Parts: sequence; C-alpha cells; structure tokens
Amino acid sequence: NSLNDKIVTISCKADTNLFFYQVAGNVSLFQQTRNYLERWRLIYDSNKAAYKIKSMDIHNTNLVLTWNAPTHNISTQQDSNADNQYWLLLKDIGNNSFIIASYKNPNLVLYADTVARNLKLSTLNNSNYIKFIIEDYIISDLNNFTCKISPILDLNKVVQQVDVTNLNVNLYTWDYGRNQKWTIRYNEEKAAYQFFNTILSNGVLTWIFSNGNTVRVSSSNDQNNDAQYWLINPVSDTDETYTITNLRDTTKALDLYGGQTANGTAIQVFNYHGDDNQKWNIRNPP
Amino acid sequence: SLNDKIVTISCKADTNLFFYQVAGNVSLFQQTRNYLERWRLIYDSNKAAYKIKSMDIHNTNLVLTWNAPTHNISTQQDSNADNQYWLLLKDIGNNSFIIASYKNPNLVLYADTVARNLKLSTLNNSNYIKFIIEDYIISDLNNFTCKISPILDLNKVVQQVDVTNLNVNLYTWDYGRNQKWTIRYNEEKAAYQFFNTILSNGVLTWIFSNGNTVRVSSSNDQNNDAQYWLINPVSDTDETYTITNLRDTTKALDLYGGQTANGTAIQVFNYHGDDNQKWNIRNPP
Amino acid sequence: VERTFLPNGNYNIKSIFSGSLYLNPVSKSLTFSNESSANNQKWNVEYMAENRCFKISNVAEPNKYLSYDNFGFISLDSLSNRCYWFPIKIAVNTYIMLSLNKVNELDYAWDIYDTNENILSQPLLLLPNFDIYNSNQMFKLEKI
Ligand SMILES: CC(=O)N[C@@H]1[C@@H](O)[C@H](O[C@@H]2O[C@H](CO)[C@H](O)[C@H](O)[C@H]2O)[C@@H](CO)O[C@@H]1O
Ligand SMILES: CC(=O)N[C@@H]1[C@@H](O)[C@H](O[C@@H]2O[C@H](CO)[C@H](O)[C@H](O)[C@H]2O)[C@@H](CO)O[C@@H]1O
Repeated sequence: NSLNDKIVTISCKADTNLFFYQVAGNVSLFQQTRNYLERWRLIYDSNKAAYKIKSMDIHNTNLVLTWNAPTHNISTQQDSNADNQYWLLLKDIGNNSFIIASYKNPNLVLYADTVARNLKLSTLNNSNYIKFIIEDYIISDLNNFTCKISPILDLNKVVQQVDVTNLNVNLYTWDYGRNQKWTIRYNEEKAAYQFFNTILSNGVLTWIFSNGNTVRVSSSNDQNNDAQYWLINPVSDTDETYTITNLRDTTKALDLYGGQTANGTAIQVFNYHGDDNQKWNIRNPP
Repeated sequence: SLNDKIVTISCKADTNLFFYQVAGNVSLFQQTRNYLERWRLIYDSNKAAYKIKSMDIHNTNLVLTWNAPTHNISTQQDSNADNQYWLLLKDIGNNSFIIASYKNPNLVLYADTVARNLKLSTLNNSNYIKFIIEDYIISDLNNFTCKISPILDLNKVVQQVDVTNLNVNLYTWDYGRNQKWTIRYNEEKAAYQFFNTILSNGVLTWIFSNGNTVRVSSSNDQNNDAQYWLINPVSDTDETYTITNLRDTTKALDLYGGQTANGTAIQVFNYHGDDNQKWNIRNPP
Repeated sequence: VERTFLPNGNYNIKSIFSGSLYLNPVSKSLTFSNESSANNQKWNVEYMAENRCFKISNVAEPNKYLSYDNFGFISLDSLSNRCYWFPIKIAVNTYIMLSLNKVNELDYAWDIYDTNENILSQPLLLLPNFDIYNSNQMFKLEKI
C-alpha cells in the first residue's frame, strides 16, 4: 500500500553515488542522472505480498527487473507477471535501507557489484552490498541539489538574495552570482525542505510571518521554525516545474508579486491558487 | 525508532501465539498481557541489529539467543554475542517482520506452531517466518474488552446510561454490558476508540459542541478526531493509565470534581496530572 | 573397483577456511569442530553407479547419511533421494558438493557461512550454486 505505484530511485548503501540505471533491457549501476533512466515504479501484488520493479523508460514502457534464473544475472524484460519478476522489499529498520529478495527464491537477494557496476543475486551476509536506499524520486533528485529558481513567467529571471548583508529576496536577471544559487536539503524528520542560499553557509529561505507575507533569508540556527521549511510539489506534465508551500501554513505558497516580472519585484508568500505566478522552475545552473 | 521499545512479538501464521519466556526457555503461548511476553528491543547501531531482551522481573539479563549450530532458540544471559543479535526486516505492504540472525543472516526465526516453539529456516515465502512486532500497550489493549474504573474507587465504573440514553456517567459495577468497553486501535490515526458493548457502532466521543461533554455517538461520522483517544501508562503500575482526546491532547478524560458517587458525570478536562484523570483498565471478572 | 575421480572409503571433511576444523554432527546439525580423532568425524564415501553420485554416511552412525531438511540445513538421516551428492572437483581434493536433485529448479550445494573466514559454530546449509568460485561452498575431502 505505502509503496504501491510509487516512483523511486534505488541507490547502493555500499556506494550512495550509484543508482539502478536502465537502458534497452540492461540494468547497471551509474552516477545520479536525475531522469527517467534511474526511475522505477513499485507495483504491489497483495496476494504475493511482493513488488514488481518497473522501469520508467520512455521508449520501452513494459520493462521490469527480472532475475535470469538459473544464472545469478539481473536484467529488465517485458512484464509477464512472472515469479522471477517479483521482489520482496524488506526494510532493515534503523538502517534506513532495504534488502531486496527474489520472490521466486527468497534465499537470494540483490547484490551490488560496485566494481563491475552491475547487479547480481547472492545469498545473504552483513555487508552493505545487499542493502539499498529506496527513495521518492523527487526527494532523490532535489536533496542536496544546487539550483537556480525561476518563475515560469520569466525564465531569464531568478529568485535571489540581494547580497551577503541584504537578506531580502527579489526577482532579478540571472548573472551566475552565488546569491542566485540555492542548495536544497530535505529534512527527514520534518518531511520538508530548506533552501540554503549559497552566498551564506547557514542562510535559509524563510517566511517572516511576523511581517505578513514577507519572505527573506534568515539563519538556520533557529531550529524550531517551521516557517524555514517548505513542501515542493511537482506540477503535472512538467520535468522542472514546482509549487512551493510553507511548512507552517501549507495554504501559503511561494508567490511572485502581482505576476510582475521586472527586476527587483518582490518574492513573498500568498494564499495558494495555483496560478502561473506561484509556479517555479528549479533548474541546474548552466 | 525501535530502540528501547518494549514490544510483544506474535506469529503471522497464528496471531494468537506470542513469544513467551520463563527460566531460559522460549515458547509460543496465548496472550498473557504481562511481562512474560514482553521484550525490549536494544539497537546496536554499528551492527544495524537488535538484542531482544525479556522483561522478566526475576532475571533481567536474558536475551533471545540462537544456540548455534543447533536449530534451537532460547534465552541466555546477555554477553553481547553475535548469536544474540537479530536483523529486524520489515516486509513492507505486509506489515510483518522477518527476524534474521546476525551471526548467520541466511537463517531466520521460524514459528513451529505445532511444537509451540522457535527454530530456524533459510528465507522463503511462508507465514511461519513472519512476525507481528507491536508496542506492548497496543498489543494488550487492542480488541481488549474491559471495564474502566477511576483509581479513587475501584468499585465504580464508567458506563453508558442505557441503550437509549447515550450519556456517560459513573455508576456502581453490576456487570452490565453498558459498563463494558471494547478498545480498538486505529493504526492510521495512531489512537484508540472505546466501543460500548450495548451498541454495535457506538463509540466514546468528545462532544466539543457542548464544551466538555463526553458521550457515546455513532461511528457513522466517519472522520471525527474526537471519537479517538490516547492511552498512556502511569509509571510503575500494571493497569493504570491516562486517557487524552485526539482533538485537544491536553483534554484528558475527567471524573467530575473527584466525586466517587453514583451518577457523577464523565467529562474531559485540561490535563493536570491528577487522580480524577487517572484510570484503571481491567478484565471484567 | 574405481569408477570415478574420487575413491570409496573413509574421509575427514573440512572447509577451505580452516585446516583444523572437522565436519561432525552436533545435535541435528552438521558443523566443523576441533579434531576429536573420533568416528563422528569420519565419513564413508560410496559411489553409486546407477545415478553417478555419492552417498556419504557417518562412521559412528553408519546407517545415517548426509541429507538435507526443509529448512535449508544439511542433516544426518536415513537413506533417501536427498542423500545423493554430485561433487565438482576444483582442486587436488577440494570439491563443491551439489545436491543430485535440482532444488527450486537450481543447483544447490553445501554452504558454510564465514565471518572473516571464521566458521566456528556455523551449521552447514544447502544454498544455491551458480559457479565454482564461492569459497563458502568449497570443501576438502581428506582420505583418512
Ligand atoms: C498593480 C496590482 O496590484 N495588480 C494586481 C495584482 O497584484 C493582483 O495579482 C495578485 O497580487 C498579489 C500580491 O500580493 C499576489 O501576487 C497574487 O498571487 C496575485 O494574484 C491581481 C489579482 O488578481 O489584481 C491586480 O492585477
Ligand atoms: C463543586 C466544585 O467545583 N468543587 C471543586 C472541584 O471541582 C475541584 O475538582 C476539579 O473540578 C473540575 C470541574 O470539572 C475538574 O473535574 C477537575 O478535574 C477537578 O480537579 C476541586 C479541586 O481540588 O476543588 C473543588 O472541590
């Protein structure tokens, strides 16, 4: 139930920089790509109490993680709902990791070969090579991502801190300055994110709820302030568009004043209506 | 998250059998609602594994031990040994646990329900290696049909007045069905409901739309977080609890004034730790 | 008369992890223990021509044979189809021991778990085999 239909990335506890990567029926271990090549949908069968692991490949749309019995090899094959295409997701409590066991034969579990950069089946042991990190793909893509943020009304402009001493936040033309770059961090406890401006070490995007709708950078050593935390919600049919709502009051959304696109225009929060001035592109700095 | 939690452990293959400890022997036994079936999970972060320690009051140092290389599982003195550590693997979607030996993770606990004891097996898809691990309070209270007494008088109980009057008051115990409550735990809400056994779907509710009024309502008001309650063990007791409402969690359940007489109304009150907000939850004799 | 690469007779059985630990029964499990110089560490190996496999009985209990149970453990039991072993010689007297029967439609073999090459108190299990390179599945048969 809790994982059914969820789209995730899967990385190695042994090497957190290596992700399950799919192309043309081959599964390998590869650096983060933040795209469909490393995304998988978990499909629950209640009867088997097991999951299919389906590639989000855009060309071949029916490929699932498959154990090539009787070898120890893994591939992606057309989904035929076969027992060798089903997996038990066993969460190692306290370790925040999963052992992924074959439903066909639970004596065997996925094993990460970090030097051959691929997967195989193995009997169990206490190493991290059989432990995997399964994460919502949005969190996976955004966590520790250094980005620039643009209103969809003007993708040449960005949300910025004005400078190192002026903590105000406004819309401005993109000039590659560090005051225009933000590093996103996910907090597991709060189930929310902070945006660290990269011109400071501990400066986070914050709703100053003591001054109406004002948003500013403030220090993150002010720990019990929900106003410093945000929900990042993907807009449908887009790869880079998000609504951004405040953890204190989730009805309050990151808002471009008036939908005005001039330099210096205020960034604030405002009641959520989902119009274009509350939609943001979070992107790689070029 | 699980570290230092006190839990019962029961079999997915037979949810009426629990891990049971006496004098070094572990068996599978019916629900006792006592320390003989309670275990503290002790996490070692470097091993990413747990010790499983009996809450036995006589010997306080016994842990679930695999007597390698045999098929036998027992409780032995804690010596922090590898055969005393266990991987707790939660089977997601199935809401159960596989319990694998740290000394040999290919081997997991297997419930021999016919012999009423534990052994070991390599991994498979049978229910005999799946286990339900549950906080002991939930385990004891869930589906428990009880009677509820204030500690100021263990001879009176909280009752619904009758099948037509859904008011809730104090009254003397006479074994009436209106004087008994079936406790049900909502996993989603992480809270409890009290079902009166004189009704089918009548639950104890906070009528905040009369301020402090508590009363029985139907649970045909599907989402209503005042039909729900938290139950908290008073320290170093056996049967004593505080009962707080889900809407306002400082709104504890309250005996009016401390009045231990018949017909004294039952209400919520702001939590003040006091004795007219303490309660004993018991098996009806 | 000799029919195969491994002559009939009495052997000690060792894991490649330790030259000083010897296969014997402990309760209903099989494990590797310190040299006892006794019969329970002696194993009679007999070739069976009809199936081209081997049956292996304990010298101290000559009507009990290495077999396997339904829990993944090697066991000592009376004769049955589960007592037939198909060795693969991979070195001078180092063998992988497969079950004659496919199990869960795979090759299954003796397997001993090691913690940094220590197998003390580990029971011998029957686990899947995929190749000849798994150290945990390599065993020495010493004529003695
Ligand atoms: C010049 C002017 O005030 N025009 C207003 C718009 O500002 C206004 O758009 C909203 O402005 C607020 C500012 O706090 C928020 O950004 C809000 O999301 C915008 O919708 C509209 C209202 O529809 O009316 C004028 O055009
Ligand atoms: C008649 C009267 O009010 N006497 C008061 C008690 O009410 C009071 O006890 C409290 O009463 C309130 C009312 O609902 C709550 O029930 C509360 O839990 C009780 O503690 C005591 C306080 O010591 O003082 C008088 O006797």
